[PDB]
Amino acid sequence: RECISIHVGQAGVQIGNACWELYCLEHGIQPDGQMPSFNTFFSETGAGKHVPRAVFVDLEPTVIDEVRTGTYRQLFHPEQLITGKEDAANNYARGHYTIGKEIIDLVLDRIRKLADQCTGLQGFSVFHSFGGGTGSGFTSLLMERLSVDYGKKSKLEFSIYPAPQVSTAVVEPYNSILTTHTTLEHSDCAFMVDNEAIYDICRRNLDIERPTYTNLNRLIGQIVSSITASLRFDGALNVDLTEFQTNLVPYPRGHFPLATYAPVISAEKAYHEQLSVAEITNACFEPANQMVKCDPRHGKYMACCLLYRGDVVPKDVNAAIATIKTKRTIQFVDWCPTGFKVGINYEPPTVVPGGDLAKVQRAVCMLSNTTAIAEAWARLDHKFDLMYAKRAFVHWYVGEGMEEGEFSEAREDMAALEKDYEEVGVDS
Amino acid sequence: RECISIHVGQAGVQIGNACWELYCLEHGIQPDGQMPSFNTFFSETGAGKHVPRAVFVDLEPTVIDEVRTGTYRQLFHPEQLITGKEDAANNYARGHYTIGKEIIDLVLDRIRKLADQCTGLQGFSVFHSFGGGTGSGFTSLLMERLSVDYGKKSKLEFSIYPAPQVSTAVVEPYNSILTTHTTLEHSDCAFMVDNEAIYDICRRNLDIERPTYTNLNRLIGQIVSSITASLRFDGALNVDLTEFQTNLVPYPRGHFPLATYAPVISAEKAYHEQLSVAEITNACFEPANQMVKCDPRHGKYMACCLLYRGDVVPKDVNAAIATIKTKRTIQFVDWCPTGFKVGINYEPPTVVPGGDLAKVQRAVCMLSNTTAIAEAWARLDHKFDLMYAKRAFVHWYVGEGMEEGEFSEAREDMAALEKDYEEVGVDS
Amino acid sequence: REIVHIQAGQCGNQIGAKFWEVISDEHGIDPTGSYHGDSDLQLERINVYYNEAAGNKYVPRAILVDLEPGTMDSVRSGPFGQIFRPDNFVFGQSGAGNNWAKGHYTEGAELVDSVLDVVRKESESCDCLQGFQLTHSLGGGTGSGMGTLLISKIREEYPDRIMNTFSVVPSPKVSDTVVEPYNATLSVHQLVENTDETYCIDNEALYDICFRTLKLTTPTYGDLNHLVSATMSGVTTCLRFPGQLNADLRKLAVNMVPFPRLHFFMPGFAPLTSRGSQQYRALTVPELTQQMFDAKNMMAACDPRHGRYLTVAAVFRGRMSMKEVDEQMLNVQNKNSSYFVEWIPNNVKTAVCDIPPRGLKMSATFIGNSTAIQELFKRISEQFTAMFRRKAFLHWYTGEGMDEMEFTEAESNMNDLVSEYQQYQD
Amino acid sequence: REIVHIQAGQCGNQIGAKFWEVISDEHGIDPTGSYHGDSDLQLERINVYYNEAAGNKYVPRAILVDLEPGTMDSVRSGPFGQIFRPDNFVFGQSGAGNNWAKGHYTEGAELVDSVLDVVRKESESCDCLQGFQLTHSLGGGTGSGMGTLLISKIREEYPDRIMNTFSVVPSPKVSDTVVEPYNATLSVHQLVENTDETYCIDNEALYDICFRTLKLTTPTYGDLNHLVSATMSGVTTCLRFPGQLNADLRKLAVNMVPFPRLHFFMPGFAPLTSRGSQQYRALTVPELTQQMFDAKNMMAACDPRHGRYLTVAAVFRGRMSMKEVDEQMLNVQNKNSSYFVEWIPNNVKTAVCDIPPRGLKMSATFIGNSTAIQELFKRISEQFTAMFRRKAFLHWYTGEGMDEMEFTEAESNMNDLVSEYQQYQD
Ligand SMILES: CC(=O)O[C@H]1C(=O)[C@@]2(C)[C@H]([C@H](OC(=O)c3ccccc3)[C@]3(O)C[C@H](OC(=O)[C@H](O)[C@@H](NC(=O)c4ccccc4)c4ccccc4)C(C)=C1C3(C)C)[C@]1(OC(C)=O)CO[C@@H]1C[C@@H]2O
Ligand SMILES: CC(=O)O[C@H]1C(=O)[C@@]2(C)[C@H]([C@H](OC(=O)c3ccccc3)[C@]3(O)C[C@H](OC(=O)[C@H](O)[C@@H](NC(=O)c4ccccc4)c4ccccc4)C(C)=C1C3(C)C)[C@]1(OC(C)=O)CO[C@@H]1C[C@@H]2O
Ligand SMILES: Nc1nc2c(ncn2[C@@H]2O[C@H](COP(=O)(O)OP(=O)(O)OP(=O)(O)O)[C@@H](O)[C@H]2O)c(=O)[nH]1
Ligand SMILES: Nc1nc2c(ncn2[C@@H]2O[C@H](COP(=O)(O)OP(=O)(O)OP(=O)(O)O)[C@@H](O)[C@H]2O)c(=O)[nH]1
Ligand SMILES: Nc1nc2c(ncn2[C@@H]2O[C@H](COP(=O)(O)OP(=O)(O)O)[C@@H](O)[C@H]2O)c(=O)[nH]1
Ligand SMILES: Nc1nc2c(ncn2[C@@H]2O[C@H](COP(=O)(O)OP(=O)(O)O)[C@@H](O)[C@H]2O)c(=O)[nH]1
Ligand SMILES: [Mg+2]
Ligand SMILES: [Mg+2]
Repeated sequence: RECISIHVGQAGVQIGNACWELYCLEHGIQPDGQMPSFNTFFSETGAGKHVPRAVFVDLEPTVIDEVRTGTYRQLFHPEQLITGKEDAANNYARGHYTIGKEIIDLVLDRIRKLADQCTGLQGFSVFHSFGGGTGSGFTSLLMERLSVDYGKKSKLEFSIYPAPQVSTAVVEPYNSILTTHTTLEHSDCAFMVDNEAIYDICRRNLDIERPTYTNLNRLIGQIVSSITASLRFDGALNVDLTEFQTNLVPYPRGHFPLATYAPVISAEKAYHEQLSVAEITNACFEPANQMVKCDPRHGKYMACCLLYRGDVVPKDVNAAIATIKTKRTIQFVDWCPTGFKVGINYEPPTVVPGGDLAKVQRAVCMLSNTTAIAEAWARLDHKFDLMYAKRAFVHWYVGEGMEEGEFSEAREDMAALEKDYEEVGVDS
Repeated sequence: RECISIHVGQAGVQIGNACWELYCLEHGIQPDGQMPSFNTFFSETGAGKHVPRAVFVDLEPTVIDEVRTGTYRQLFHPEQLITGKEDAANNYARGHYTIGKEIIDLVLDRIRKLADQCTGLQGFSVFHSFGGGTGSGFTSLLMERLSVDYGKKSKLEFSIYPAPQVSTAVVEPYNSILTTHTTLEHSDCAFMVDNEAIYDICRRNLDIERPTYTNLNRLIGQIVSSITASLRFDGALNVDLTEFQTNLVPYPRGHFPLATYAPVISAEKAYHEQLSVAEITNACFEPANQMVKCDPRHGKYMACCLLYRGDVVPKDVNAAIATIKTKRTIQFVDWCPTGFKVGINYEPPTVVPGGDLAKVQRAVCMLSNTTAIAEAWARLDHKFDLMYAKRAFVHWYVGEGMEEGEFSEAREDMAALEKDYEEVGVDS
Repeated sequence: REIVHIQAGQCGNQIGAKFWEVISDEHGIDPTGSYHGDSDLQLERINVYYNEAAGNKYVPRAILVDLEPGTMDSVRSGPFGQIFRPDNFVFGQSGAGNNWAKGHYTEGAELVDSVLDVVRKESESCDCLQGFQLTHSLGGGTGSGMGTLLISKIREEYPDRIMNTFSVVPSPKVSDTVVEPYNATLSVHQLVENTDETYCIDNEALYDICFRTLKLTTPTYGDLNHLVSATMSGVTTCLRFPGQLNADLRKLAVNMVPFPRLHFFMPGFAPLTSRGSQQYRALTVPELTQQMFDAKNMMAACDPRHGRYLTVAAVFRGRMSMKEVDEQMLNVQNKNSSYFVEWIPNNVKTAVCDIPPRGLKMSATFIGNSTAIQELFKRISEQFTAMFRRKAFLHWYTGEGMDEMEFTEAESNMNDLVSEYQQYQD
Repeated sequence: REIVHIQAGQCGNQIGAKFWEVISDEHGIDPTGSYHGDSDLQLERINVYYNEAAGNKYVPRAILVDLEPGTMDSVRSGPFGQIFRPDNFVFGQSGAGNNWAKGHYTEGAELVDSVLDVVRKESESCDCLQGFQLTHSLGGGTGSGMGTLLISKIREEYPDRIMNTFSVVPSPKVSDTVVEPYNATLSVHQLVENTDETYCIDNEALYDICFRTLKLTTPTYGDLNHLVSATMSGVTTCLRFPGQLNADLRKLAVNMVPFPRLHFFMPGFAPLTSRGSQQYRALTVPELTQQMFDAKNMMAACDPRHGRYLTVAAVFRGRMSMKEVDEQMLNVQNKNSSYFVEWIPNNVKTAVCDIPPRGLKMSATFIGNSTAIQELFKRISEQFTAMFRRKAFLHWYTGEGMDEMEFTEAESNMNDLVSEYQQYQD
């Protein structure tokens, strides 16, 4: 009954900041650890203090320093708080090898100890960005090592995907190309998240014209908790995450689920509100509520899973499904017919003090495999090729010992990744 | 059991201001939405707040701003409150294409969502002026799109027709020529309303020597509610609006019903009052109570429907009908004999705090198809031709890409419109 | 819906000095910037005219242009100067010197590049530009010369924004320069071609208002420009503020112009009254229309009973009935339809703004476009021909680099302009 | 994460004098050493810049280098001199005398050995070195001559640490020495080869900032170097302090340089404002970007509208939304993509630091690497050729032992450097 959450990179940790806040929200966990009464994410001591089962990795002390000087620092133990000193410099080579290799032994052992401290390890979930150094490169390193040791445990990844338009680093497309390949290779599932889509949601659905990462991550975390926290808690149709693996990925190389969330409602909006299961699920199929800037319309759909919270009845859900079938514009593949798993957790959807979302009575998320994802990769592919044509910035990795063919190779792996959607979408 | 009201253009929204006031009047709807106890125009939330099912479109924020800063702003949701930014400039070309095309996608979707939120969509009713830009042009755009999507739902339009003598814009006749055609083409019914006739009524029947649009629209709204609100509510002879379509339009291109209202009585006048069904219906056939400046006398009559509120008995109504038959001066066409539908709603006629009409115990409106309407169009036709002869103002549309033949074409469509009454009146 | 106001030349700056004062009072904005008014109106539609800086500061969205600091310095030195940011004082030294060629063709162009850079910077800060307004004198080197350069370049950048300008028509009584009508012709040649609309202002008529109707004794340019600003604000405040017949200017213009090349306006203000009259005059819409219709309240020396009206705009401010307005509007057209164009059956456009003026209960402004305007153009052409024949003073412009055929072309275009009114005059 | 700051030459010492003042204020450190600030920031990241001695003393991790005590003596004599330990005053007597050959090749090398010994001693005390920063003037014998020796030897010792230097670009208006561009070329030859990054500082442009944009009257080197230090601290304080897009410099550099040999920077500071403006200017990210984008705020005489940008760094200080920043960043690239490199689709790097500046609510700094930089190199080469042809003053250097072919080689390398920008310019 337990799983471990790993937060690598700034983004990973900043999401984690929201995540543990959320788990405290979910049970009313005090800073000291009081919490009665849920041990999927926490482990209990005889003091009555429960602590998270999570690992935070940052190769510069700065982010973790914020954790150790923030609230909840009583809940976190130094064991989990991994700090390096020096920098991985925005490059996979150091993240994966030069720097990361020095720290990874510590990190792995700490994971191993926590794994030994778990009872009924379901697996783990990792939050990171696709484009960084540590976030990617170090992460990559880690995932390889974890796939060696914990062979049969779940490997979920939550990867932030750079917005095609907004980027903060020029070598992000270079790093992401290396990353992606390896990620795929060892992961069971990777979530892609596009900051611009989320910003759009914040301003359009939540009506917030000044989003920061702290509020963006609040959204993400809320969604994630509905995906996982909830799945281990009991419901009406209690589904597990391993069941989702089984029921999410049709192909061995499956796997890049897209999640949407749709009741993403401002307080004011919520006054008027009435979002039924049917209404919510209609919103889930809107491009506007996607979480990744892609457009569902032109891809094909393969698995579609719906995750429910609160006030939900199966019959009405089925009616909503019928509505979805009717409303179709959902180009489902012929390979699968009807494969739409529903999971329903009785536990009501939560709201964070500090958030800006209205309390909803029911909440539904949608997980989906679609071929539209390849478009995002195509955008990247061209950026990669452009850089590589000039060999710009490559010296930052060559001085680090990377081979040119390694980067071209990695691109060819990306082509295969695009081909995965080609294959699937293509055939019927 | 539900329908949606759309208010486009200033006039459309200003009438809407009266309309929702009136619906609040009809049931005692509080600003927060309390209302017990009628869901033809409102939809209910679980908060107990009922909100209108209506859409307001203005391409300049200003009018909607007044809505959002007025009373009832709790009842309206931003979804319904469509604001643009910039202006359509009094020209069909921008209203229909250049500007309107940018906003219309939003608008259409909002309509579509509301349509999906309805249960038993009967159709929709749109309030606009014939002469404007947005009011006409944007409206036109919208109606085409709605005729595509909601093919079999009712399409009622309420169009304000410029008084032959009072005009506030020189290109109004130019805009109205384009409008009219398209309106016809997609509408099921269009009401024409002439501000000067209404002013005359206000000063002569209501005795108000200082009418504004706010009070003029109070009159219109009262009439409209008697036409529609009431028709869905139950009565003695409960008639529906789809039944009126069936029973209102004899010709495929039917359709331009004229409504009159006749108990339009000042408070003082009402002291003395006694207006029986017979008396009221006599007033309905007076030119003075027409709502459009036309003169019934010289047209032919084709359908005549009478809509009753309050204290009405069928037998006496029939006697009043006999009186009408007797009093004739009603040049009915030989095509139809006796086709005078009556609808009787038990619910008493209402009065708005703030109005200037006395409480009546019974109220009757008259709907009618007459050929006299063509005269109004002839007035316009000459104005159009004059402008077009000079090509005055045309550059405001040519720079917008309009073709001269398009305008001459539209006039030829108007000729066909006049021919519709020629045809009908002509033959017997 | 922002409006950019550019003031240029001795007079543009002087006129605008009164204009912004008026506007600031209209919105309850303190000379040093902050807002202390009490209506929603005063706040909500500032937008158009002021940029809100932290601290409750509002800064006029306008630029003051000249090749000498003098005038602008006096404004900065005195009251309301403090509301302007340093960035709005764009000037060189020396001036043109009343020389259009130097303003437009040589010297002021150099300044204009920096002026427009600032304009651009403002247009970047703008959210939604509605248009531009320039205030200047037709016969002025920097007002009109530099102004016309600015106009041609702004329209280039923004073809779809409203280009308007208010210009002073050289008065028979006040020449300055010998070639004042020359400068005017040169500018007209470009002004017609490059603007969407322009207002005709004749000082001599404004004086006539001042004394004949208002019986005031000593008009200064500030008092006269106060009068002008009343009409300027009359026009645009209703654009800004909610009303019933909102007449965006753009829409208005649409309605005002039947023909692309005739974009001249004849403003008049209605509640013109002497102080004496105050105790004797009832204020109704018909009263306002009496003063609107009467040619003696026109701001330019053109007689609307001589020419024919293409279009009449009727601006109203305050809670009037629609009946009262519409009926009276109609009544005017019923009475003197003979002074209106033949092909438009309703030549008068109402525009009623709900919002009352401060103080007055009712206010109205007449804007028209009539063939009577050609008289001023004729005066110009008349003088021009004298001047041109003997190249008087032309050598000064020749030195700058102006060709006689260039001026001839401009004349031709003036002649065209006059003939265009003749074509619709009858 | 320590940073070593070496100040060298008349100017390096003078610039650094303002820099350390700024830093001390940034952290609430008293001129005599002790800390009295009140934020966690002020304490926790001192690290980088100061050694904590008992008693709450903090000592700047920096060395002051020159061959004359003069400048350093004035600093020691005056305010803030007391924060420096005696060990940071490394100097001889006599100076070079503005002679690069004597600085680099002969005389100052002797001092440099003791300088580096002290540096080494500091590097031993360091916990974790991030890198080194040198402040100097390109055309200076001790600044650059001795400085370049120091650079070559430090990089030798620490190839993996950040070698950066800030250097003053000889301005057309201020030569000192005849061979000022000669010294610059000689140093460039080594600077390019031995550093990871260098900043371009042009006094003439800094004056332009001072008066043109700030309208200040009399710039001193202290006021000008104050401006510089604002940007220096802008850069590194965010390295030090927590933020959202921390941009370690190393990372930054990674991102800034597509090609190993082009490591020149164009800093600009954003909230540049005159005092007048204070009362009129709103402060938003778009406002800051307006000032960042505008070439007139560049600290070096290169026009970014002429050249093409390889990379743009956008340093932010304060609590801004990510949307606001990201959207505005994007907006800049949307507007003038034509001034950016073709092969990188996102040429602007944000770096937002959470921590606000003291006083300002928002602050930003522009750092770029553009081909426009070549213009300054061209000026150098231009002058050099004149000088070289007639060996003017070269005999002085010849006496020191410099060969004409050695200078020629340096020239060639300058020519290469310029061609490298041409290769990516287009
Ligand atoms: C006690 C009282 O009621 O005083 C009135 C007044 O006596 C009269 C005579 C005012 C007065 O106006 C003039 O005497 C005048 C002076 C120079 C040029 C033009 C006019 C008044 O000064 C002008 C002033 O106008 C306003 O307040 C308007 O809001 C007006 N404001 C300005 O022009 C203005 C003046 C100074 C500083 C800032 C603004 C306005 C008009 C249109 C658009 C925007 C603003 C008013 C009603 C009055 C006084 C104060 C005596 C009149 O003018 C206006 C424009 O309203 C002149 O005929 C009207 C009738 C008014 O009743
Ligand atoms: C009352 C008030 O708000 O005063 C402001 C002020 O008026 C303005 C004009 C300041 C002022 O700066 C200058 O006038 C200036 C003088 C020489 C060279 C460069 C600039 C100010 O002196 C500078 C000072 O800056 C700081 O405090 C920053 O922390 C800054 N500090 C220093 O440069 C510094 C100065 C003296 C001693 C020690 C440090 C800083 C900036 C970046 C990185 C680290 C520190 C500020 C906000 C102001 C005054 C005091 C008037 C401005 O500059 C800065 C760097 O903030 C000039 O334009 C900005 C806008 C500010 O609003
Ligand atoms: N949603 C979200 N995206 C983030 C957040 N922080 C960063 N990102 C995105 O992730 C990418 C940034 O990665 P970096 O912060 O540069 O690097 P890193 O992956 O942490 O690892 P290093 O490069 O070694 O520092 C960009 O595409 C950002 O837009 C965050 O808190 N939330
Ligand atoms: N009955 C009535 N008629 C109105 C009302 N408002 C305007 N009208 C009439 O409708 C026409 C005015 O249309 P406008 O307001 O100019 O324009 P619009 O149709 O809203 O659209 P735009 O031209 O783009 O602004 C005129 O004939 C008016 O007499 C109103 O509130 N009630
Ligand atoms: N109404 C009005 N006219 C002015 C003002 N100043 C100058 N004029 C008129 O402008 C003409 C002179 O042009 P001027 O403005 O001096 O040109 P410029 O300054 O060289 O551009 C004359 O016809 C004056 O009557 C003013 O403040 N108000
Ligand atoms: N910004 C700036 N430039 C300086 C300062 N001092 C000298 N310079 C510039 O440095 C060049 C002269 O070199 P200098 O510093 O005297 O060389 P050195 O002292 O022999 O190493 C000239 O281009 C000066 O403008 C200063 O304090 N600030
Ligand atoms: Mg990081
Ligand atoms: Mg309108």
